[PDB]
Amino acid sequence: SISVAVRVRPFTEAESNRLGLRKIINVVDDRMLIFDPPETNPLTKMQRNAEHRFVFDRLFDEDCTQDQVYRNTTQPLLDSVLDGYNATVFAYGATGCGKTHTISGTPEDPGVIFLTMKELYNRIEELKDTKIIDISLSYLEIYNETIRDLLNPMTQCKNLVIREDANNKISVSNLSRHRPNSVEEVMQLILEGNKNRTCSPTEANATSSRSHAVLQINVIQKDRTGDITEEHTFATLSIIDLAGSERGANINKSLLALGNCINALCDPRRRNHVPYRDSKLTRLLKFSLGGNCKTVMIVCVSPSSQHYDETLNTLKYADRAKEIKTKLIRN
Ligand SMILES: Nc1ncnc2c1ncn2[C@@H]1O[C@H](COP(=O)(O)OP(=O)(O)O)[C@@H](O)[C@H]1O
Ligand SMILES: [Mg+2]
Repeated sequence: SISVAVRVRPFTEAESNRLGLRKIINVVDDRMLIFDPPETNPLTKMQRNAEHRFVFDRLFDEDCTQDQVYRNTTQPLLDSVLDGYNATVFAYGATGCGKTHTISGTPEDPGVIFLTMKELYNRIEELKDTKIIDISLSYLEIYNETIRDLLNPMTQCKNLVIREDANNKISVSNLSRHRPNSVEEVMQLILEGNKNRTCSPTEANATSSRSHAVLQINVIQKDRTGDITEEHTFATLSIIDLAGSERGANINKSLLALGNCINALCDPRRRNHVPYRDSKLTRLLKFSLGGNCKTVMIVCVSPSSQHYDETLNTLKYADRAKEIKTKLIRN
């Protein structure tokens, strides 16, 4: 049960000033776009006579708002999370296409993490009469199959081990957890943590395109009007700003393994043989992908014709997150 959305980042000012470029995607409606689309002036098309069609669960064009992306991706998940089920939201795509803008955003235009925390704080506050709710978050990096605490950068990578604990809960040893008293501090914590991500080998103040950033929100709740019990619910909402998708084995082991696991989940014959074990990222999300965990991937693409190749790749990647139409072969 994997949901795929596409978000086309807007042009920059120079990009729009060179329109030599041309818009390589036409967002027809809320569910279908056209890649490499035909030429929109009837006369000009007639002169040219002298494309790929894509349907996804939800489309966001250059001018969509952060609130529009949030309400149509992760807000519908919150109920699951408060009912005790895990939920997961990815930002996939090539570097420069708006992954970090969508997940983290800016203090002026906050992204999915921020708005998720805002709505969750409100929800906690409304159901305070009947529920005891503990809300906490952590924010880690997977780079070159090494785990770093983006909110406690002084803990040694070897001390951050993925543990499958009791029940069916994946955890990370010695990973710090934080209870921001407010939304302002949620954003502060996002920004500091992003500042802690691995630098690009090239220039500076440049997060490496190979950095996975995994935010995790742990929601635990318990009945307040019953008697003293051990019944609780405990769910994890994972919001991931993935490494860049553009073209040692451990550099992009996690990205490739996420791809392979999505393949397996979309194929009914191998959906029970998902290779979560093949990387840090997929191991961390062993109980945070399959049908059980509501999973939505936000594919982020560039409208610029300059990015034809990568964008097409990305779209085709999104296109193969669709369930395979198998046949019930007999004998
Ligand atoms: N929807 C958007 N609206 C305005 N600016 C955007 C949008 N998406 C991306 N940007 C800008 O484009 C640049 C690249 O975005 P970023 O999120 O860093 O891409 P990625 O994280 O995929 O490398 C950033 O400076 C960001 O501010
Ligand atoms: Mg980024």
